[PDB]
Formats: sequence, C-alpha cells, structure tokens
Amino acid sequence: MLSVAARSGPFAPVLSATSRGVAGALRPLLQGAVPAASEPPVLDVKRPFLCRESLSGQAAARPLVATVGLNVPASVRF
Amino acid sequence: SKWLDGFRKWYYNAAGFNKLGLMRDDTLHETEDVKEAIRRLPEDLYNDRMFRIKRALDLTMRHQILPKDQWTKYEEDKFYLEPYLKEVIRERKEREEWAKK
Amino acid sequence: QPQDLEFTKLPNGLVIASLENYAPLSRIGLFVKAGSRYEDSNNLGTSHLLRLASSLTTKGASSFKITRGIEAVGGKLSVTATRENMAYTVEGIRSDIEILMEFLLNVTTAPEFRRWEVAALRSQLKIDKAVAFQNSQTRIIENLHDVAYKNALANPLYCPDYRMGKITSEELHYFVQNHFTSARMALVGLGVSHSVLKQVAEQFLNMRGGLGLAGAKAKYRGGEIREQNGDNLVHAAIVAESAAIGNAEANAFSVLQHLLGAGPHIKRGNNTTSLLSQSVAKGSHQPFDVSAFNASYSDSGLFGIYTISQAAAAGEVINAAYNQVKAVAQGNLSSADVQAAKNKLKAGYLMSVETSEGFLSEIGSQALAAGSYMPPSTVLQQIDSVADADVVKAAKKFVSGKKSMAASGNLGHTPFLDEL
Amino acid sequence: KAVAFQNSQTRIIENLHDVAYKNALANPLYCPDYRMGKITSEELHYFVQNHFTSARMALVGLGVSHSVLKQVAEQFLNMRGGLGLAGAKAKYRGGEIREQNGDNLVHAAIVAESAAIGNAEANAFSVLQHLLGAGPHIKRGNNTTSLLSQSVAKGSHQPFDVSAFNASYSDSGLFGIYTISQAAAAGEVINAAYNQVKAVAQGNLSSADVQAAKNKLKAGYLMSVETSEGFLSEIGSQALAAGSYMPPSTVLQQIDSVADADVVKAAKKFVSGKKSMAASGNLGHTPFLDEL
Amino acid sequence: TATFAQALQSVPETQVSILDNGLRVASEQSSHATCTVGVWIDAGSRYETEKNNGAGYFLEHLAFKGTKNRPGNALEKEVESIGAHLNAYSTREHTAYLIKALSKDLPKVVELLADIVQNSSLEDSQIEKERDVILREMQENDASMQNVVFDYLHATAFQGTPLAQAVEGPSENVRRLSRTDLTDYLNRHYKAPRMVLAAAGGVEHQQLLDLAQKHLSSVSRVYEEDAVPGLTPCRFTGSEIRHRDDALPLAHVAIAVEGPGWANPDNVTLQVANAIIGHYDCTYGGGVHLSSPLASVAVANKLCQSFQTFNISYSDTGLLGAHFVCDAMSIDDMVFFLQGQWMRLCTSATESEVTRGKNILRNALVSHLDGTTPVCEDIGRSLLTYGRRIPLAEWESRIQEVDAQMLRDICSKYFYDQCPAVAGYGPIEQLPDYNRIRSGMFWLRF
Amino acid sequence: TREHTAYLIKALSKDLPKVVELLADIVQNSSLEDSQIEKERDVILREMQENDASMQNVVFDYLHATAFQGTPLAQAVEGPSENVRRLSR
Amino acid sequence: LVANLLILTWIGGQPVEHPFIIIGQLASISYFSIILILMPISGIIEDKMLKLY
Amino acid sequence: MTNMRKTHPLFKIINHSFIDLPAPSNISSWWNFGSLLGVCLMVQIITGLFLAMHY
Amino acid sequence: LSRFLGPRYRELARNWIPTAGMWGTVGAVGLVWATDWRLILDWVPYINGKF
Ligand code: HEM
Repeated sequence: MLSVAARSGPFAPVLSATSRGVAGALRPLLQGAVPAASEPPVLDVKRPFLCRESLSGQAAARPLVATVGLNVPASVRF
Repeated sequence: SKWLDGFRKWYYNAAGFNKLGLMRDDTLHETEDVKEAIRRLPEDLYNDRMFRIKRALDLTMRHQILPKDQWTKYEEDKFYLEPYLKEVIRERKEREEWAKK
Repeated sequence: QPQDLEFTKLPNGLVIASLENYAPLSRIGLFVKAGSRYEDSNNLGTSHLLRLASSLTTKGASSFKITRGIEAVGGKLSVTATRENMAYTVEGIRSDIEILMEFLLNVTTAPEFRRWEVAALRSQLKIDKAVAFQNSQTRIIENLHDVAYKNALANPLYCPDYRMGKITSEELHYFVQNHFTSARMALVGLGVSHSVLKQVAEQFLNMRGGLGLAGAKAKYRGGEIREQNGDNLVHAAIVAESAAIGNAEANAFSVLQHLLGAGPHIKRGNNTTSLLSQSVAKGSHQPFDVSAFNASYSDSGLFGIYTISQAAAAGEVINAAYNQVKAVAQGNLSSADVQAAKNKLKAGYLMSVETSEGFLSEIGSQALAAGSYMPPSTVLQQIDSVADADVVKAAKKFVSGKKSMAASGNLGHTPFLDEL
Repeated sequence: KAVAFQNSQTRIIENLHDVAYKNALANPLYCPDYRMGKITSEELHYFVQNHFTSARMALVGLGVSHSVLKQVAEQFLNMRGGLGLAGAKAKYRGGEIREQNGDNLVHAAIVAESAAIGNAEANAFSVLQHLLGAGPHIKRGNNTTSLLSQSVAKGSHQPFDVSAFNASYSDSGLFGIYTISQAAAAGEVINAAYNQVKAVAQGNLSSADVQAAKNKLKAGYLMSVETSEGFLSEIGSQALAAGSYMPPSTVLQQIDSVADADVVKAAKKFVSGKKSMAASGNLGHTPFLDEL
Repeated sequence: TATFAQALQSVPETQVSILDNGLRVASEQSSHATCTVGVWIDAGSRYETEKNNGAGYFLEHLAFKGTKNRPGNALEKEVESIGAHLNAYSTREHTAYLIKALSKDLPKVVELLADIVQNSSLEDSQIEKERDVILREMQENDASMQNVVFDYLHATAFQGTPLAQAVEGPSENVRRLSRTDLTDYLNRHYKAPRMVLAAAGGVEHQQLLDLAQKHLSSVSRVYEEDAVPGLTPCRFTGSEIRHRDDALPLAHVAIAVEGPGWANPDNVTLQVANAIIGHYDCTYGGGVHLSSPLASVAVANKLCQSFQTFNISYSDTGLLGAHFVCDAMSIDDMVFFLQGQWMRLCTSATESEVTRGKNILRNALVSHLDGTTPVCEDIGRSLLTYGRRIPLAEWESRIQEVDAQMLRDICSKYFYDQCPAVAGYGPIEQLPDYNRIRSGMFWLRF
Repeated sequence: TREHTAYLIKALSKDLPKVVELLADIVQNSSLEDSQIEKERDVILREMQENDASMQNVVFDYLHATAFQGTPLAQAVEGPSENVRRLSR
Repeated sequence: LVANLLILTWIGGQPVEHPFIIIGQLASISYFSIILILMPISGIIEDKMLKLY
Repeated sequence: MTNMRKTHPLFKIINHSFIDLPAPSNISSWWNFGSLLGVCLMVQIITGLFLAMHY
Repeated sequence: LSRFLGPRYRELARNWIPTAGMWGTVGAVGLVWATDWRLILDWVPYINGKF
C-alpha cells in the first residue's frame, strides 16, 4: 500500500500529474481546453540596480500612496 | 591533393563572396531545409550571419567591396550551418522513407 | 498459468521485477526517484518539462521515429509524476514490446535535450499548467504543500509562471545526470518474461550506476495562505504533520481517514457512516463536501480535513468538521466504526490493485521503497493489526500539532488558524 | 495596476498588509485581478452614498478666502447624510508570504504592530525610524549615522539597502525593517539588521544619536510641508484625523518631548511583538520567521 | 512464449445460465479478490413515451434511498459496512445498477441488488428532494458544452422519434411526474426476461446462480394485461441545429451520419476507420509527428483545441461521426479538413493506415477489458444487445479479416454522399451551413 | 548637465552658516584619494551599465550624438567607458 | 548562351546558302545543349568545387 | 484617422504596391527594365489608339 | 523523382487508375461530341441519321 493511488483514494489526480508523450488507443476522460487567456500589457523595462549607491533609497519607509491625474502620470510613493 | 587545394583556393577567390565578407554558408539559397537550419542556429551565429548579409547587401548597393585585409580568408571560413543542415536533411529523409513505405 | 512476482537486484543497484501472467496486452514501466522534491530554487519546474519531454529526440531514435513507432503498433507511452517519483510506462501487444522497451529505455537512459525542442515545448508547458489548474482542488493542494513545507515537498508539481522561458537544456541534462541513476530505478514488467527484461536492462543502462544526488530533508513550517478569487464555493484544507512511509502510524492515519470519511461509496449518497459528513449535516442544510486528506511521503506526512462549502456558511462547517476530529481525539469512537473503516480501507486497496496499471504502479512503488513485493494478505493483516488507541493517538497528534491552512474563494466568513 | 506593480516594493507593501491584517487594512489599494471586469456602477454608487458623506469631509483651500469656500460648501456639501458606515477596526493576524519570482534582488519586509495615529508612542516610533535609517541624506552616500546600514555594511561586500519602515493608521501601526539584498546573502543582511534592532532594544544607544534622529525627523517634517501640495496634504490629513490644525512649532515641540527610554520601549515592543513577513525574489537563502 | 492468439484464447469464457423467469445470469471468473456484480435492464429513454420522459433518471435517483425491507439510509449503511461501492447509470437504451465489493461478500451484495430492482419504496418527501436535486443537476449539466451538443445531435438526428428525447427529460416533466408514473414505469420496464445479472472477477458461477435462484427468482415475468411493448425503428433525418451564443469562449461542433446498429458486423470496420482518424486534445505530447493526418494538420495550423470520433450504436441505428472543440475563427477550416479525411477513407485508403487502425483497435479492446467493472459492463451490454458475449478471439478474427478494400467500400457505403446531422454550440457563425457541409460530403474528382 | 554643475543643500534656516562653509569645503578643498578613485571608477562603470537599460536616456544621448556631430555637445556627461578606466588624479 | 542568341539573330536575317545552314544548325544545337545539359552539370561541378557535398 | 493613404481602399492598393512596398536596397538598373515595359506598353496603347483613329 | 517510389504510392496509383480512366473516357467522348468527329460518330447507330 506504498503508493499515492492506493493510500490517497479521492486525492489521486491532485497529488499526481499524468501526461502522455504518445497517446494511447482510448481517449482520456475530461480532454480539456484553454479558453484563450488574455495578454498582459507591454511595459517599458525599468533600470536594474547593480551598485549599492543606486540601491540606496529603494527600501520603503512610509505607507503606500497612490496618485492619479487628469493630465499627470500616475505615481506611487513608499 | 595540394594542387586541388590550391585550385580550390583560386576558385574561392574567383567566386567573390569573400570580397563582401560573406562566409560559405551565408550564400546558401533559403530552401525549407536551409530555413529550418537557420532557425536552429544559436542567436550569436544568427546575428553574425544577418549582419554579414546586411553588410554585403549594403556593399552591393554602393557597388563596392571590402578592403583586402577585411576579406574572408579561406582558412577561416567555418561551416557553421553544415551540421544543422545535415540533421535537417537526415530527418527529412527519415520522414520521406516512412511516408514511402 | 500465472506465476508469482519475481525480483532481482542487479549489482549496479537496478531493481528488476517481473510477472508473466500471459496477458494479451503487456505493460512495462520504469520508476525513478526523480520527483519535484529534488529541485531547489534555481531549477524549479524542471521536472515538469522533463515529464512533458518524453517524446523528444533520443540517442538511438528521433522524436518522429518514437512517435510514429509507438503509434504504428498502437502502443501507449505515458509519464506519471508525484513529488517523489517519476514513472515512464509503455504498454502494447506482446509481439511489439521489444521495440517498446527499445523506445522506453532510450527515453529514460539517453536523451539529447535539443534546445529548439525544449523551446517549442515551453508553450506546451504553459498549456498543460492551465489545463491542470482549471479545477480548484489542484491549486489548493499545491498551495497547501507550498505553505506546509519549507524546502523539499513545497516544490510544485507544475512549473511556475516566471520559470517558463527560463528552463534550459543544461538544467534538464543536470537533473537527468544527477537523479536518473541505477540505484534509484526499478524496471517492472507485467506480461513479460524475466530473461528479456533483464537482458535489455543490462544492455541499455550499463553506463550509470551511482546513488545520484541526495535530496534535502523536508522541514515543516505551518501557517496559512488565502486566495480570494470570487468562486461560488469556498475550498479549505487544514492539515498537520503526520507519519511517514514505513511506520504503523501511517496505517493508523489511513484508518483514521477511512473513519472520518474518504469519498462517497454511493452515487449521490448522504455518507451516513462518515463522521465529518454527519457532524456537518446535523447543523448545516447547505450543499457541502467534507472529507479527510492524507498524503504521506517517505520522510513526512500531512493529515487533515478538506472542505468545500458555501461562502456564507464556510466558517462553522469547518468548525464542525474540526470538532468531530476533536471528539475522535477524546476517545469518542466505537469499535464497529473502526472495523467498518478497516473494511473500507482494505477494499479500497484491493480495488486499487485490481487493475493492471494500478498493480504495476504498486509493484514499482514497492520495488523503489524496499526492493521486494509485499503480498496483499500481509497488507491486510497489517491493516487488521491497527488498534483503537493508535487511531485516538493519530487524532490527538493531528489536533495537537501546528496547522497548515490553504483557503480559496470568497473568504469573508472563512476563519483563521488562531480562531479555531 | 500593471504600471504600479512594475516595481517590486509596491507588491511587497501590498503583500505585507495582507499578511499583517485580517480585515479593514489588508484590502489592497489596487484592484484584484478577478475583480476586473466585474465592478459595476451600483457598487460605486453604494460606496459613494455610504462613504462620501458630510461628516467625513474637509474642504481645504490655499489662495482662496473663507467666504467663497464656505458658500460653495453650503451650496454643494449639505445634501449628504452623516457619519456613514463605521468600519471593522483592523485586527491583526501576522504570518508570512514568500513570492518566488527569481529576481536578482531579494526584497524582504519584517514588520510588527506599533502605535496608532494620536498616540504619543507613535512619535517615539518615528524617532526610532530615524534612529535606524529612513532614507539617504547624500546622493550616493554611505549612510554613516544609519545604525542598520552600519550593522549590515561591515559584513557585506555586495550591494544592499536596509531601512526602517513605519506606517501609522488611525487605529493601528506597523513598524519594521525593509531589506533589499542579493539572493545568496539575504539571510546575513536580515539577521544583521534584526540584531541591530535587538541591540537598540537592550538599551545600547547614544543620546547624540537620538538628538540626530530628532533633527532628522524635524527637518523631514519641515521639508514635507515646504511645498504647497505637501502643506495642503498636511492640513487635510490633520483636519480629517483630529478636526483641528496643529502648528508646526507645536509638532516640533512634541517631537522634542520624546524621551530615549520611549525609543527603547518602542524597539522592545517591536522585538517582543508577533512578526509579519513579506518576501520576494530568489528565496533559497531567505530565512523564515521562526529561523530568526 | 505465447503470441497474441493464445493469449486471447486463454481468457476465461463467460458462462451464462437462465432462470425460470427468463432472467439471464452471466459470470466471468478471474483471480482477483474483488468482484463487480451488476444488474442490466433493457430500459432507457427510448422506451419512454414523452409523458414519462424522466422516469428512468428519477428512479435511478430514488433507487438508493431505501427499500421496504431496508428503510432509508440503513440500506446504504449496509453497503458502507462491507466497504463496497455502489454505482448506477442510465443511457437511452440500458440501465445499470452495479456494486464493486469483495468476493466473500458475494451473497449480501446480490441480496442488496435484489432489493434495488424489486422493493424500492418511493417516498413522496424523497420524491420532492430528488426532484430538486435533478433540477439543480440539470442546472449544472447545461454548463457542460459537450453534453448539450450531443443531446442536440440526438434531437436533430432522430426528430419525432423516442431517440431524440434525452435521458434526463425536460424540466416540466421533472416538476410534473408523481409516484404512480414511477410505479407504472417500474412495473412495465423492469421485467425479468429483459434483465441480466452479470458478475465479473472472483465469483463462482454456481454460487451466483444459487443466489439468483434464492433472491432474484419471480420478479414479474408477466405484463399483467397481455400488453407487450414493441421496439420501433427510428427515422434518421439529415438536419442541423445551431445554438448561437457568442459570449462562450469556445465552440463545440458535432457532425454525424447514420450508423449501422449493434448487430451489423461492419461496425468493426467502422471502428478501424475511427482508429485512422483518432482523437486529439491540446495536452497531447506527440507534436507534429502524430500519425493521424487530422491531428497533424490541427497541430500544424493551430486549428482545434480537441477532436474525437464516435460510433454510438443503438438497436439497428446509430450515430457515426466526429465532435471537435475549437475557437470561432478556425471552425470552417476544421470542417474542411475533417471532411477531406472522410473522403480519403472513402477513396484512397492504403494498407499501412489500415494496419495501424487494426493495431489501435486491438489495443483499445484489450485495454478497455481490464478490471472487474469494465468486464462486467461488457458482459451486461453483450447479453442485452447481441444476446451473447462475443469473445476476444472472435473480435480478433473480425479485425484481421478487415483489409483496405472493404474498409473503403464500407466507408463509401456509410460516409460518401450522405446527409449528415450537424449540432453546433458557441460562436458558430463561421460554421458553414448545410449546403457547404453536404457538398463537402463528396468529391468532384471522386 | 552638459553645461552646468550644481551642489545644493536643503537644510533648516538656523543651520545656514555651517551649510555655507560646508559648500565652501566642497567646491574648494576637495581631497581626491586614489583608492577612492578606484572605488568610484568601478561604481561609475556599473552605474553606466545600469543606465544602459533605460531607453530614454540612451535615445536622448543618441539624439545629442547625431545632432551635434564633431562638437563637444555630442558627448555624454558620463563620457565613454575607456575614459572612466583611465582618468587619473 | 547570350552570344549564341546573337548569332541566331544574325543567321535569321540571312538566306539559306553556305555556311549559314551549318552555322544555324550548330547554333541551335548549342542553344538547346547549353540550356538543357551544360548549366545543371556546371552547377553540380560548382557545388563539388565549393565543398557543399 | 487621417492616414488616408493607408485607410482608403483604393489608395491603399497604390500605397501597398508603389509607396510602402519593401524593396531590396541593392537592386541594380536591370530591375528598372520591367517597369519600363509597363510604361512602354502604355505608350504602345496610346499611340495605337491614335493610330486607330485614322486606320 | 524517387520520392514517390514505394508500395503506398503504387497502391494509391492503382486505386486512382479507374477514376482517371473514366475521366479520360469522359474527355474523349466530350471531344468527339463537341468536334463532331466523323471517325467515331459514323459508327454509333443513332448518330448516323444526321449525316
Ligand atoms: C491596343 C493597343 C494597340 C493598338 C490599338 C494598335 C494599333 C495598331 C495599328 C492601327 C497599327 C497599324 C498602323 C501602323 O502600321 O503603324 C499598328 C501597327 C503595329 N503595332 Fe500596334 N497597336 C497596339 C498595341 C501594340 C503593341 C502592344 C505592340 C507590340 C509592342 C504593337 C506592335 C505593332 C507593330 C509592330 C506594328 C507595325 C508597325 C509598322 O510596321 O508600321 N502594337 N498597331
């Protein structure tokens, strides 16, 4: 009884992932499909931090403040 | 032999793609196997190949060639695309044999 | 004339198990201790791509040759993976299992892992993860393992979102070279003779024989994580640390889940022998589904309760289920209930091993765990050797231990661990 | 939400509040992903009708007389009801969220419950923040008087940045340590910062450092109220929180009234309190809460 | 060693006996310590007359809620006590009540099954509770798109016949049927000559026959008015139902033609044809090297999310065709490629794909006949449909007699120039109408 | 900038004298130590590596370089990396 | 080949006397031999000489 | 909006064929010749039309 | 053209011989009918009355 299918009865397909490299003769139950997941928006990349001198100040010290504007870009302070 | 090697260097100079800085495998016509082998290239060789092609097209556009010190010499013409092309050709022959039988 | 199981341990460590029952379709599997627990934070999701990379080009057969040759005889090649173990299984007619073993042993022993093939496979990795997380149970069990463990068993079965596009050929090669060694492998064949299995074993895998890379010991951390996602039903799993593989307390915990309730036996039934279902149904008239969860691995185990309920009534149902386990921790149980739980557990084991692929999975798991096949009658008598005091001890070990909680849904009325 | 979550410390602060509170402060500032495509107009109408009421608003004007502002107040702001909905008091839970996303830098925040707005002890917590470092004072400086930077920098040959995080809300508080470090050396940076705060909590501090922290706090307040936007934000926050306008001289006086024993008490409250941890990056070497 | 032939012929035979009521008692013995014992009744939605369209389904709900001898949940307490599993299902033609248990619990299980077929007390409060349960499970069943599509295909293919109506029935009948309709359905369609007691696994046939004589003797055997029902053939109609709902993310389309029936042997050949086309979904690891040309072109052009082929058989009728799930902007292309494959099987079948389909069918049959539950299921269906259990050696003989010429002959008989039934659900505007599909059912070049 | 340099202090009014002489200590009596020169050379090299990934700075530097060719206005404030490697005291 | 086309254009404007018949016959034979035979053989020789295969 | 050259259905054909058509930079004067053919064809048609007015 | 030299292509060609021959018969009959060819229509009995 040293197996996840023999010891975990109902929780057999959630503790185990079964893929097929080559499909068999019988089709599997619950074929399933991906219903066209949405695309995240494309944003410009931020500069990295490779020295201590530019990392200085990046740690937060104040509560989160969000700000939006009519013709001002949105900003966040820490 | 050595005479055939010297005549092959002479033919390499007479072909004239070394004057544009091109390699041997840059001048291959893009068939299906050649495009698959190009798509299987690493990105450094891919970028080098397309910069060489762009420079050759620019030189042909102004009807000029490279300086003679910048020509692709015969013994530094590395066949980078050749093993990928052999892999693509052999698997296409395998698929053709399976469809044939 | 069906004979018995027959075992040899080769000097390079490889276990060979065979049974010749003269079945028309014969099944040959190979079991490796190379689950997702053997990764670390630098190569997360490598086992998922390795599981999905079974039909890639090998040293001996291309992807086209493997796929068209397995489909030409109508055979089947599948990969099943847990957090500890991977199993590559082929099955087909007895007249084609020679080339089926050629294909399977080439896939196990000599992969190539070409970079364009894995670059094509990463989109399939994303698609497979989405299909797997289409249901709430998979996500809540992955979250439960991630919050329950620190390093080893906390690694997910499915690749994380950031790691897609970052898994390379070198990581797959390193994982195969460090975990696909002969001392961690068992080759198990139903419907095949011993001689052909042992000769293909000695002429394929004769190059790797070590113990491989040892994994870290799994460490419990506990805690809770909550996923507010606006589902109609609240899913909640509350577990604690339990026994491992190889102890009688694991048998006590299996008897404890079959006493508390481990799935319906009747289609659209009421579960009138499930203590958790009775304790919920005496107070709540809403639709619900309460069961006992047990997942034990070779160094550590998780035992607890699993609830699906309405969002408004998510609280007291969980409390009711928890209270029922506390009653079992106080000795409030009857011997007829424990006997019925033992009968349910042993019937579930026998129906799990009654099918051919379940039998092969059981033989492969036992050959990896101990190198010998334990007969089912001894499993029956070791289930029957469990006492009532062991069940009470397992229940009090669950209620005394610190908890791991994974919740998902509209969690406005879902309680916390300190409120229990 | 994507533009705001482009940088990691926003997500760290969101996860930290979600760790720290059960309700009424753990609600995110930005909309969750499932709630997009589902927020309706009647929900917005309900929120405005229950929270945009007359007893919870302050109209503040710079550059206008009182008469014009009060007549548009009586002509607009008289049709609303009263005090509106109450709230849920923001009870504390604690815990940990670790978000493995394989960044080159590990961001960690370890916080505990502190005093609320209006408590005198919160002022001491502010002084404690400037005892530990609330930001640089020199463009490309070494942070010589920052105790956390001095305690971490002696054992690190690779870039880091450590500061003290302070967040006071009308019923609750959150004081802690923010660290940004490499993946392989997150544990020693976090342990060095935590040991520095533990050494502060055991009465190992200088009165000159407390005076310098007070000067930093006073200069930060007077530079925050320097612009007209910061001035009007201060006036509106004071009018909402207390219903009166407190002069900056009185603010500096109650800053100077803080004792150093109050700073020791605040550090001891942080040390003995139940912790809350939010971490992200390559967390293979980031320690857990029980491992501290 | 042993080849495929004597491995198939070493399978133990299914032995069938008959009681004095005409009740069939069939069993097949294996070495397993477990067993599956079921009752198969020739009663489905095809025997209902539109006034009791949900009687079999609602009786299938009520059958486990207590009998006269075992009132209420005490009954299911008994099937908990031995740790057995209790299942039931209903199709358009057959109803099954089956128990998976141990071998040593063989008598009581049979006794339990006896109560389930002839002593079910239908309480009115239980009738109201199961009515609400059936309403809510139809309310979740219409969310599953393939069940809706196959019900639509059955309705539009068997218009005006009792084969169009679903197993569950309409909601008005669920709100309308009373206890007397259930009693009349139970006294009409649960006759002993239309019943098979099937056992698979560790059972002895003589002990099972003695238990059936003890418990299952004298069920009804008499229609009580000399009013015997008769099975009526169902008219197939080439037609189309299009349920357009553009808010759904994916579209499900099923296209079928008329099948031969249970007793017509060319079904086997048609199964080989289905094995040439095969099935596919998006989680398959074969890539572009799949042997099926439809699956290969679907992977190559990113057309479908899934497809499958079906050969549903009823008493001298059936539906033979394909069901695919895909997004809207691919639908027409999928239809085109699917029809091309059918015409290729009507015109240009070669020996290699026929050999591959025969191997796939052999693997499918033997791998399906594995475990006590599918063996008992096959025994029940074989005794209800064929009147006998066809052994695997006869199946292998009928498979090996199939060649390419008779496959393209039978495919031209059943697919070429036939009017199909089309059922679509989802964003199906680019799904072609009936003239384009009907024109795709033949080639101008033959 | 390309034309101006600024050293500025924000302080309180009462600290106004000392701040001024601090400025008089900065632009007049700076001590340029050699190990500090090596440390800031490495810091500036990796800070230019950081600035390489900000696309608007790269684009405006490219705009100056192509608009003011052959003039001192084309070159950047940071300069090329080789000059950073070989500037002496 | 272009030279041969020029020769054929010259021969087409000449009457049928010696040696225009044999010149036109050799010109047409060389035209079809260059297009159909000599150019692919030359391309194969070039592929050998460039070490392609 | 006002990019009529790429939104007008007549004008986008002339745009796609003669204005925004991606052509190789290095093509010699030989690649002129086919365009000459089209122009020469037009010339023939025009002259032929006037030759059709009196023949 | 050694790509199409195999048993499967020979079976496909053998299967498509009668359809191609029937189409060639269709083309020959249509050509004779459209051109009103006297070498064939003088032999068909009912067509002889129009000459
Ligand atoms: C549709 C447009 C055209 C028309 C209406 C047209 C009409 C005519 C007419 C009326 C003539 C007789 C007048 C004459 O002898 O010069 C002529 C002559 C001729 N055309 Fe065209 N033509 C057209 C296009 C072309 C084209 C495209 C060609 C080929 C390039 C062509 C080649 C000739 C030649 C070779 C002559 C004989 C010239 C001569 O010997 O005088 N024509 N055409």
